Amino acid sequence: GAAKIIDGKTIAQQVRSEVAQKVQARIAAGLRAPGLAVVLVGSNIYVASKRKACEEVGFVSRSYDLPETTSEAELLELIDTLNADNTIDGILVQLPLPAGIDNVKVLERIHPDKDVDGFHPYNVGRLCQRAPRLRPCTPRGIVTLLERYNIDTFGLNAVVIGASNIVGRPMSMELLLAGCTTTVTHRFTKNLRHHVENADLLIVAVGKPGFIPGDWIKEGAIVIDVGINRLENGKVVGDVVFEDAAKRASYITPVPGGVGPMTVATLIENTLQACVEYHD
Amino acid sequence: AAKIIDGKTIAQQVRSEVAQKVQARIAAGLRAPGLAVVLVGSNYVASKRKACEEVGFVSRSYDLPETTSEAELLELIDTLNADNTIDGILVQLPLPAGIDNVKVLERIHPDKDVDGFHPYNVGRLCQRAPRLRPCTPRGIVTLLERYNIDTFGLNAVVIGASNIVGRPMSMELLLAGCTTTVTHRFTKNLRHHVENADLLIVAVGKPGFIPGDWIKEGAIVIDVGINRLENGKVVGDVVFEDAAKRASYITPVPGGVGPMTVATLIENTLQACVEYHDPQ
Ligand SMILES: CO[C@H](CC(=O)O)[C@@H](C)C(=O)[C@H](C)/C=C(\C)[C@H]1OC(=O)[C@H](O)[C@H](O)/C=C/[C@H](C)CCC[C@@H]1C
Ligand SMILES: CO[C@H](CC(=O)O)[C@@H](C)C(=O)[C@H](C)/C=C(\C)[C@H]1OC(=O)[C@H](O)[C@H](O)/C=C/[C@H](C)CCC[C@@H]1C
Repeated sequence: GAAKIIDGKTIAQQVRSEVAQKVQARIAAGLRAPGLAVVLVGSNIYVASKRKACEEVGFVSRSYDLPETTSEAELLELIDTLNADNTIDGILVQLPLPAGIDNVKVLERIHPDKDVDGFHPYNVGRLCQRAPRLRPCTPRGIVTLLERYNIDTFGLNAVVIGASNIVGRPMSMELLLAGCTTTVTHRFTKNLRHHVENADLLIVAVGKPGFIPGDWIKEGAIVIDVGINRLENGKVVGDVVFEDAAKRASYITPVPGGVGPMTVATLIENTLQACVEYHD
Repeated sequence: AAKIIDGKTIAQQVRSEVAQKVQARIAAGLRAPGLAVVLVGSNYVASKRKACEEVGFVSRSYDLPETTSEAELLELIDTLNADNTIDGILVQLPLPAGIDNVKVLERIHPDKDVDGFHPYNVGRLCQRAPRLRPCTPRGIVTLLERYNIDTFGLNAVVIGASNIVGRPMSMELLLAGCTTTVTHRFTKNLRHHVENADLLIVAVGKPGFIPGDWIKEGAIVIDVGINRLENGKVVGDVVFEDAAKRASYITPVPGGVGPMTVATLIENTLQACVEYHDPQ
């Protein structure tokens, strides 16, 4: 078999172009460009690479560089200022933060209307309750892929491998919203293979190179590989053995060039959504 | 033959434990927990209030005319949010047609949302960091705990994906280490899922929806249905006699999950008081 590619790099480019078109239309109408604020505390690519994508679509981005000595109170005051700044549509806080600072308290201080990452508990809870606002970036990008390839999700037996807050858990609530039967597996799952073998739609998010063998994949399955595993040679591979899974799957995301670009594109979509729906 | 999960008895023990904790607060000179219930118009309230009096809580009922505007209602929630003697706020639905349900319910501070359905609280549970939790799913977890049922590694299947039960139930189960499948109206071949379920939670509101002979031998069956029949009886979503020939444990109806829903509301109100409002 020869599974079709889910070309996330191309889809992400189409999404960014659509956003750029809407931004250019706002400017022509006399409206401001969407604005993104990134908060960096102390010091420790992805942020750089993201700003390039924001430049492409016509966003304005601003980056705060705070010293390591910054207190939790100062940081919370900054989020208050950005929350109140009408030119800011999205706030991103890069982790890790200095020790002694409560990560949760800082991230939850972001107003959910500017949480373009989609991981404020209010936004997660809204998605769970079938009334989404700003959505978790990576699971929403995956649903966008299925839509752009015209994959009917209703009644698909979907299996999510990994139950992380960043992917697995919100992924199951997106998939339920899309009408899939959803199974979430994790380290306590016994007979992982049995679940995988019955999956019409497999979302793999364990962060282990080549963890899922092609042998396990249902014939005709749709395979979404969220893994981005840095090998020592500097290159990146997914959680799925591409060459073996492509013998059985109907569609498969490569790595690189699959979910990664869609995570960035969804962050960009969320920022335009925050701008157009919540602040203008 | 299946053993009974006697939720009526468990609920009474949970209530007795709350009541004795309140006794100890009084002996130490601390205030009793307080619950406010807001009703707008006319249309289970008496039974929940009943249960609050049994455990020595303060209770407060606001009975407002159908002429109440949205602005007045929001002002009341603000007042209750700021009242240090109130640990829980319940707003009864439905509200008059002219009033925005969502804005009113989301105005409740999450640490007084003892029903557990503010999106912030649902989102916190989704993120493995629960605060006040939805009452029916949390009551079901308590049932499994009190019967010493080890949940880690169990293949759990939820029948129904309602906001009030099925969806939050999957996040409670994931937190309890279950491999969790959520099925719903678009699920293909329910029998295949039910036959593999070590733990089956049925919450569709349809008497007899799951035939008893689908139940896996030795499964734990949790019946959340409360269906009033033509002959005056109250029945669950599972035919008890048929399921009881195969299950190791089964909740009856009535007397199973229903009492635990009320007891968990009580437990949540004590929790809000002890942990979030008047800690020691
Ligand atoms: C374009 O995708 C590249 C691959 C590929 O091409 O397939 C890809 C390599 C890339 O450079 C981009 C910019 C980056 C991302 C997708 C990273 O996610 C984040 O940055 C998220 O916004 C978030 O900030 C971070 C989450 C994790 C805790 C750690 C980072 C996860 C992930 C790699
Ligand atoms: C003691 O349980 C009785 C059964 C039995 O004994 O087995 C049981 C009959 C009983 O009287 C109690 C007071 C009531 C509940 C459990 C009701 O749920 C709610 O009120 C929850 O607070 C919440 O408000 C739910 C609302 C639903 C949309 C409709 C109500 C569903 C449900 C019956």
